[PDB]
Amino acid sequence: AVAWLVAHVRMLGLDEREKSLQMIRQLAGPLYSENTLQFYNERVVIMNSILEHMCADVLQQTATQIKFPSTGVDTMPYWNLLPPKRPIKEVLTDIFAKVLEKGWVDSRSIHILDTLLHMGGVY
Amino acid sequence: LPVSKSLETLLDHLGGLYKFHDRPVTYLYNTLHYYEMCLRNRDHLKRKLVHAIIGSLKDNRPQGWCLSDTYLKHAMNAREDNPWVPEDSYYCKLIGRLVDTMAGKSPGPFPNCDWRFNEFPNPAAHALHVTCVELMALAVPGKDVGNALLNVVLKSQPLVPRENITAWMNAIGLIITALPEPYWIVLHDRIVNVISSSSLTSETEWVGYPFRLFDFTACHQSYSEMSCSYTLALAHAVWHHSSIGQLSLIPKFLTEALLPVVKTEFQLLYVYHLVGPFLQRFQQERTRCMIEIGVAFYDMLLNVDQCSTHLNYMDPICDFLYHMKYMFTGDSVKEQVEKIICNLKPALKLRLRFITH
Amino acid sequence: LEGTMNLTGEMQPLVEQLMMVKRMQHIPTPLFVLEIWKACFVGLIESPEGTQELKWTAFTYLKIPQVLVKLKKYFHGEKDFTEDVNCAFEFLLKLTPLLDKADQRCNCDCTNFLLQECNKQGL
Repeated sequence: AVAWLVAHVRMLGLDEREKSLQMIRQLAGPLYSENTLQFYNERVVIMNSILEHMCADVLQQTATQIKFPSTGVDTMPYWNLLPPKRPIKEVLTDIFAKVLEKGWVDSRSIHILDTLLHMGGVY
Repeated sequence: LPVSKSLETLLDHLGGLYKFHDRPVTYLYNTLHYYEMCLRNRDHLKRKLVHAIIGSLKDNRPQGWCLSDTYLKHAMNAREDNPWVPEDSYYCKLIGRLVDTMAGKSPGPFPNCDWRFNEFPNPAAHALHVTCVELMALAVPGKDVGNALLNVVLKSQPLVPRENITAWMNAIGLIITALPEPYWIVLHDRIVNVISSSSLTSETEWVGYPFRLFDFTACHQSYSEMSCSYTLALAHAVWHHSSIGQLSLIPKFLTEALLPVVKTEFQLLYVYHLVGPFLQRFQQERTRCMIEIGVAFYDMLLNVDQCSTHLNYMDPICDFLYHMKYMFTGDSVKEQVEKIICNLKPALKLRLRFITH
Repeated sequence: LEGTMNLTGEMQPLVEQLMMVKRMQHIPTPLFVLEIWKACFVGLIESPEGTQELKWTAFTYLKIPQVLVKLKKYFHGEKDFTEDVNCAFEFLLKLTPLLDKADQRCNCDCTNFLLQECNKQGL
């Protein structure tokens, strides 16, 4: 799944025929029909689903909505959280003008700072 | 009272006539103002009259009042037992009903029929009669209702948020200002008994630095959320929204209660942060109490100067008093302060030398 | 930053940085310890939502080996963390509503804080 998410992010995939197979692969449909003794038919499956959902996040954004393979309590908390069509000079507008008053570094905003740093340029 | 039993059943007969107009807020405010010190005789019978005064509220059909349904559920059986367990959460929800009248679904189920008589030039009167009658049947109101209401901020609850804390303070100030005298009389005791004397003086702390601690909005971070700053912010909000006539109690309050409860200097700084900004509100029309508050500040200054080792945080105090005399009073407190300033220390004397003009 | 971005690297890089910022600033041991404890407690409250709190608690209980190594190395023979740590705890225990909200977040952190305090009795 990871290797071919990597392959899809490189190829065009305009037909999106690979996504129809990736969704079936990540699908939790088979409830261990074959008597495959594993002792963790649910736990290992949930682990595999939440592990696959950790990757293939940026990819599913470059295409149709995600098939929701994880099915967990809460998704990944840390992400881009960057507006679709907005200039990068938003630190002065929202982030820094707030941290100048909100003087505890706003632990949620530090990820925004790192993302802006490695998305723009140190200069 | 005893003829009060005459209309206890009369309200059951002509209770339908009140389907036209309804102003029981003033009818109750004019009743619990100064009678509350002896209102127990009326409240032991209000144990029954809660179902009589509720005749005006029951003689309607808007189907927009929501928490009134919970109040009915708790007051239609065991009139002294049901609303008493979830008191904190009940007060939190009751004042949330008003604080959400600015951002949430405000023009929804509450206002209707026909938006020009919907009691929405001001919606605060909705949660006044409830607070009154819900406990008027008991001997509790007067001291415990207002204190428990104030106790929703400093005694934080999972149902109270942390973002619009200033909006919630505004809601508290708007609810409390309209209740009669005994309800909002809590603020004075809540200040004196606890805040100025919790320990705050001997155990002062390495916290010592006053100016960052007293002023609110220091609770921008989760830090600096000291319980004394909460009371200062709440007193600010209350004195602000109530800045019409209930401010006439502050001069007697200061010159009678605050004198033998102050020995150190940051207590004087707390009194300053309490009664500083409202000096202009006083000077607007209440030009009398200005000189009383001024001489009270001078007397507290003398009281701390006579009992202190070193006066370190007094440098801003000097210019504070300077501008307070310069832009508020003028030369009216001069005859009263000439014989008061002289008993100070040589440092404070050299500082305030220019007051003699 | 040292808590959110990274978790490893504890030889003494954070110790060196804390020392360096301690030299060129107001450096009372009480204020320094209150600052580290306030940054330790402001996390785990507003930052995490799901599985991040399980890392925030591990960071709060990795912080005390750091301050222990700091006490062993940085300070020597001048208020050897007997008086200043107590003064900072009193400097911290004064702010009750912060600790109240901290216990309210975990919903069981009152006794957990009681144990973490006697856990810090290693120093």
